[PDB]
Amino acid sequence: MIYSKVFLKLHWGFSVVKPLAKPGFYLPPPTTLIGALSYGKFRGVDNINLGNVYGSPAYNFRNIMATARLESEGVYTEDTGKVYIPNGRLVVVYVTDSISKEELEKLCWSITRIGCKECLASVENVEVGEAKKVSGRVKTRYYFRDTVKVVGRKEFLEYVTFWEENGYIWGKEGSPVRYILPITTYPLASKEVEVEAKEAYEVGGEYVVFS
Amino acid sequence: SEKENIIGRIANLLAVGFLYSESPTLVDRFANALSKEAVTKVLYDVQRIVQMGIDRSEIATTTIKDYPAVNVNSSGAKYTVVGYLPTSQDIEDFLRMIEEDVYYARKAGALAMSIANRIKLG
Amino acid sequence: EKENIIGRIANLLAVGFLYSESPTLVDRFANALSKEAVTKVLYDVQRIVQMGIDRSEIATTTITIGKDYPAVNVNSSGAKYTVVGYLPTSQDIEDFLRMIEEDVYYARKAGALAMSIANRIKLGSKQSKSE
Amino acid sequence: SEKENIIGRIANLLAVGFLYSESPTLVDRFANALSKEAVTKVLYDVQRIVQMGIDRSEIATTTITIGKDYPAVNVNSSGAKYTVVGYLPTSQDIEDFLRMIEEDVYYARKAGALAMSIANRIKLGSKQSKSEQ
Amino acid sequence: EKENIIGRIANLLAVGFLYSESPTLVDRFANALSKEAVTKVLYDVQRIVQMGIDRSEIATTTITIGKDYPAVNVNSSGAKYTVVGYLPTSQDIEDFLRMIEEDVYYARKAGALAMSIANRIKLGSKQSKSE
Amino acid sequence: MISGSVRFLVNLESLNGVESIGNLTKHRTAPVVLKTSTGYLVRYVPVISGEALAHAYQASLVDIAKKEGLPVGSLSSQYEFIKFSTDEALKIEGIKEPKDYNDARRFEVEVMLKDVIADVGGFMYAGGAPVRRTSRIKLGYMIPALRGDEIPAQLEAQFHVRFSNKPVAIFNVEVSSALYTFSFELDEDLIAVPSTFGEKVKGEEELERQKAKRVKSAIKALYSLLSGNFGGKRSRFLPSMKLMSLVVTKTDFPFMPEPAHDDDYIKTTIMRLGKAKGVLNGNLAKAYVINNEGIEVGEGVTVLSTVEDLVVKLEE
Amino acid sequence: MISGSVRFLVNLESLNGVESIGNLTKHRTAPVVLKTSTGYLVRYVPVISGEALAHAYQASLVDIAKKEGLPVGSLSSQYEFIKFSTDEALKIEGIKEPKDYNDARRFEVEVMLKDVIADVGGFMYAGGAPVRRTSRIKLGYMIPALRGDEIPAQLEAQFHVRFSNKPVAIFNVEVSSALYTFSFELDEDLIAVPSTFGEKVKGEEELERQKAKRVKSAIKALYSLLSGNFGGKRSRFLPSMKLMSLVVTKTDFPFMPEPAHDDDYIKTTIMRLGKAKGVLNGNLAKAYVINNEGIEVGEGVTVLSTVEDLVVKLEE
DNA sequence: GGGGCGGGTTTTCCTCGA
Repeated sequence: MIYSKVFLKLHWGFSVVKPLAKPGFYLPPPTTLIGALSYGKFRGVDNINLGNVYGSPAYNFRNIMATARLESEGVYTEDTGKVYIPNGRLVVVYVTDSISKEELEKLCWSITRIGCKECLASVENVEVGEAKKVSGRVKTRYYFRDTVKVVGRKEFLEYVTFWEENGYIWGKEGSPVRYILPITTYPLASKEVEVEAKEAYEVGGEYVVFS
Repeated sequence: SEKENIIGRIANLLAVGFLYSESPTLVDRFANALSKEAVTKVLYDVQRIVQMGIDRSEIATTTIKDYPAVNVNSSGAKYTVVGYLPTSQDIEDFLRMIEEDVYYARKAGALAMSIANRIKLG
Repeated sequence: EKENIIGRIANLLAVGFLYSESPTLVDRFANALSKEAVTKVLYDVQRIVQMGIDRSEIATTTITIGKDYPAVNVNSSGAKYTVVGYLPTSQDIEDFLRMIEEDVYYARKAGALAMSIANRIKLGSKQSKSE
Repeated sequence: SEKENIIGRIANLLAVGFLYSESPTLVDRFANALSKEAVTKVLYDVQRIVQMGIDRSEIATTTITIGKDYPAVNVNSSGAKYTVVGYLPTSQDIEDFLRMIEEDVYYARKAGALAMSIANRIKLGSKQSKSEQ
Repeated sequence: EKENIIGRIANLLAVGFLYSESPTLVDRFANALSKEAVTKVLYDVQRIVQMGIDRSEIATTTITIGKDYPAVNVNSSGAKYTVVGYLPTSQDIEDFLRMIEEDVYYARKAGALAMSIANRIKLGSKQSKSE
Repeated sequence: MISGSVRFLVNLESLNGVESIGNLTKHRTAPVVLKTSTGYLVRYVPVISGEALAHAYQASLVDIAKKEGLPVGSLSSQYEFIKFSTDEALKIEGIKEPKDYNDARRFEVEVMLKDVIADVGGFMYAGGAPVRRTSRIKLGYMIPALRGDEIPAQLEAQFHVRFSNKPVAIFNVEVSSALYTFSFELDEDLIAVPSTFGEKVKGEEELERQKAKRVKSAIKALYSLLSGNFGGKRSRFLPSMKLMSLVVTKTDFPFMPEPAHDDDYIKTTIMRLGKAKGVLNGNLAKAYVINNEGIEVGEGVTVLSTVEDLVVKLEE
Repeated sequence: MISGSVRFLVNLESLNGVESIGNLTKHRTAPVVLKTSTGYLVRYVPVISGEALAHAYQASLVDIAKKEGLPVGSLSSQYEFIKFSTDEALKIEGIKEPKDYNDARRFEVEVMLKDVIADVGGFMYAGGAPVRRTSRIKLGYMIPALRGDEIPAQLEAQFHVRFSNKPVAIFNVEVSSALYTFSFELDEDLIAVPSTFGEKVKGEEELERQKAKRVKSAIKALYSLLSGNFGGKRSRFLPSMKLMSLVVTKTDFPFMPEPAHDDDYIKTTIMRLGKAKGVLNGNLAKAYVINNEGIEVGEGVTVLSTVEDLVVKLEE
């Protein structure tokens, strides 16, 4: 199980609107993170024949684990929800085993935007390594699933709804999955939460929780 | 919660200035302020209007249990605003609240317009 | 000693305000963002107090509030005011300017105290005239 | 700083001249100066007043214990006795101060504000002692 | 070089004042509104200095203040004074007169410096006599 | 590809308005958080959206293309960039709708041949068989630099009156003056290339012949954006712009320069260009810098003087 | 197009006013961001709005059109430029409102054959079928030059009294002195040309006949702006104006001369004009320079003496 | 032998209208 870390510098922020008034999300979903990685290999093409229907040139990277977190302060504003965090820093962790270290590192440098066109984001540095699996009590900053238990004080937790990769195809809505975000609503920031969990990969001290 | 008492005293100052000048322009500027500059400029200009009314003896403190009030004479109309005017410390603490959140200027403006409207209707 | 200096500066600002009947110098002092603005007000208020001293309209006194307290009597426009406390020394002005060179917050603190002194005195004077 | 020491010695000269002459006019001119001409004219006129006080033995340098001895200037005016603590400026202090004024007239305002503070504190203390006696 | 010229003219005026015990030439110099008044003082002060030179009551010397500095010793009425610095050259007088033809301000600057030199020396001499 | 970061200085400007309240026209502002020794301060700062810049770029491209004889759509000849979105739009131009998924590519090519703006700008057709085309030019929001501990931007309200001889006439306008910075990306290599898998359809030879002219026109259209021909209210509130710093990078692989929010952002982007070329096995990497505020540049960069030379070098 | 940059020196000035406080009449002030050796600073400086300049230009155009026999609107005959915004103006002039979109062009022509002011300065009609016409002359705020570290501008208040034999009469007036600079643009290739897209409508032949006279009048109208006939309070506060530098560029392609903020803004704009003509495939580029302060100009540049010669050359 | 003294300002008005 290989892992990679990337540091991104945002220009003005990101904007992803909720499916189904156009409120937006607080942090990008894993689908956007996987699509940004896939942009490095599928550049120039917008429709691929999956075999039955044209849905996206991203239905092949669906099994790559990804998380992300903030490192600065921002504000969420509706004026079409937007998350303004100019000159901020984003840390993205990719955990997978499908490809070797070289391919993941090459695709990691090829991230251009997160969300829509205006949300450009440069790349400052990357790290690649081998991760270890643990199950003891850990402290994490990355968001995780709803079913994961919590031992600490419930004070900085929010509930959001994301979608699986089934939504990659047009004319079809993805499955609803609940997610827990350790975020302060105003001003925007990230806080540490202690969880027990069952699977946690150590990617340099900042344990990443998946289930 | 003295924050609400400070906002109420600022709203009384704005209402007295509006009733005396017969102009909403300072309250409009205060309620639309997006910077500490705009708020502070209105706080000076409204107090300068109130100072002229004090010097002319057209603005005076009174009691009306007895409640503190401000009598305002403008264009032969008599108005009475119930409450205290802000202290220098209230202005300073209010400016600190504005440096944290300009929302408090909108809250004071909404209260000031409500006071002035109720008095003009009566 | 920092609080005593701030209190003596606040007494000077309150005396200058009550004598001039103008809040403009206290407004400038409490809104100061530089040592220039603070120092300019410290001169201008002392210049107003100097005129009141030369006219014998500002004088130091003692008042029994059963011990004698130092006070400053101010006569303005036929109104009589009494501020309780001392005026700042030259050393208090110099030490206060050094405090301002470290943190302009102390000008806001002195301005807030000065306005409180002046407001309490003006309220008491208006009440006695109404009775 | 040496600039602050120069300004403080100029302020002592202005305060001595004010207490001896009983006139604020030279300090007012100094603090309102917008040119090197006005500053230099006051520096001459105040030193000319101090020179008369020296010749009359009404202005003298002394030391005072405030437990170490501090330099001071005694001033006798109209039967009042005043003591200003500190040194008077040297010729080099006047020349360096005039160079500071040629760069920024702000230093004349700073010296004037200090001089008026010294004079006010001394006048207040002298009036209080007369009221007690 | 303009400041050095003004400083040397101020030394000449201070030597002439200390030797004659009269401020009249320095007063005339500092109040000058024309090149005529300035030039007349420059002659009259040098004529006084010339008499002091002929009497050996004015002499150039060096003094250690740990390096040697140029100075002028002046003996007047049994008092001894020492002015530190050079006297002006003929070229300094000519360049100074050209500066005066542009702006008479330089006469006031030299007069203010000369009076400062003389006052400091007179104060020091009176203090040593009192001790 | 081409990437650019540009720094601007604008005075007494009102280009991007927002919803009007009462008798007042308001400017577009966004919140920022500034760090102080005491703590944090939230401040509202004027901004300019990325849609007005796209509109100006598309209008300039239309104007340049109509001079060289390149095809232009009927509704795009008029400055109305609805593009081939719904059936009503296709009816005016005269294009049959796509039949099924397998024919989709063909439709694209037809559209790609009947309107240049639909190619470079990109288009989306909603329906039973949607077709997509991502824009070849990417622009970002114009936000003044958050440098140091002070924000160099202001926003005031101005009062205006109309004169009439029979009173029975008052409005307010918000004006600003800031120090703006913005970045952009363009891919001249993908111009005149379809973006759908399948088999080649008759008519691609015309696109191959027109590729060079389309690329030249697309590069030329950047001059209007870099010269300051965007926004509105230019009849009575014409602004006063000026160029301070500019960095443009031309490579053969994805790359972007650092945001122009710091005082030293050219040395960093040059070092990162070298490092990225080291890892991505690139061949071409060139940087052009225009400097007017006297900030540190570095070594290994050609220094220009104007924007016209930049366009000439990019075209060459 | 004709694009110009002009520098003026004005002393003891008050032509533009704002809301008054007490017995004090205030002068318009705006924030400006200026660059010094220590960084960037924000200052408050008196300015003059461009609407006064537009009003003066339109009044001069009205006078010239009336003198030369060109049609002038009834409401525009009096110096009240409400144009055709409201229904009362339409009723007074006697023009029927547009019925649908297809009739809009006709309405525009009816407005365009009656008042030259509507043709040149544009107009707006709001309703079921809104009609828009952008102005053909573009101006901006008048800002003093932001050269060096010190702004060459000053503002003060003055005291005035009214005499009376029976006291029962005191006011203050703000007066400023500065070195102003401003730029203007005028595209004469679109004068007397309809802007709304549609079919041919009877009456365009008259517009084609009168196009030359309309262009000549529009060019002539710039003399008032270039001379100094603008602003209010001229009865008792007549200002002292003196031209210092002027650059005028005539091109067949879009172009913008450098603002008159730096001492060297003529050589730069001439070089930029040459390079822009080279790169944009133009066919006409001429420059005229009037200099009275002895600053660098360049080589191969026509030098004039007054403004009337420039106006004659532009007309010819 | 390096001057002295008496004077350091009094009224009147502090915006009108859409």
